[PDB]
Amino acid sequence: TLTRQDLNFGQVVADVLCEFLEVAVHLILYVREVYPVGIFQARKKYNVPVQMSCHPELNQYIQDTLHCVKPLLEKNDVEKVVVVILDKEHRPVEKFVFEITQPPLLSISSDSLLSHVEQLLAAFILKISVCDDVLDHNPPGCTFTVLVHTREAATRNMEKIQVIKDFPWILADEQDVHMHDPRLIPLKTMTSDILKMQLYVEERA
Amino acid sequence: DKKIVIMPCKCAPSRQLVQVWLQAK
Repeated sequence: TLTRQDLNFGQVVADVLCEFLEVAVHLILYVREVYPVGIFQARKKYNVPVQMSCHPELNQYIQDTLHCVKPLLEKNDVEKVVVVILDKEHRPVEKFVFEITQPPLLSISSDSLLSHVEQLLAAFILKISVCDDVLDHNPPGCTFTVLVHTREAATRNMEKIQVIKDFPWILADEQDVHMHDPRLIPLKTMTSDILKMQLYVEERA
Repeated sequence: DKKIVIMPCKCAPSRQLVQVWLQAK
């Protein structure tokens, strides 16, 4: 029987997902104009166009964040990775939700992620590249952050600050976690043998 | 039954920081 642990203990899927999330985050930041367009250069990934920042500290921040996400994926401790767009008052305006499920057993009847990784992931990238045509216009001056929704059961005897790979993370507060009954915009869903992933956007109502 | 949701304590570089870098060349 083929199991998730058979693919290098979850490291393959964690490495593929962090590669993907880096590119997807960059593209979100471009199309939503979180940063000036001049920092992004055109590249290819998954044989499709992508737009990637050349700003060193932005780049390193995104890599550092994903460095912390990688072990959480390897231990199967991630339900969602969310790119949260915050307005100038620091309130969430929009959320790009990457909903990730890694079952312990491979799904038999589903497409092979590893034989078809470019085509499968490209689909998500192409949707992001044109999403501005289905979303509302963000107010000026938005910023972003990244929320990781884990599988760990919460337990009220808990320290807000959690250090991962020497970077301090925090339990996310009401100011970010809460959107007032948002509108859900589906972008893309995939079910493959190893990985189920859904991308959708939450927009403030 | 709630799960732990976490975010970085530190912000990404601000838009203005990046604007200064770009304009500088």
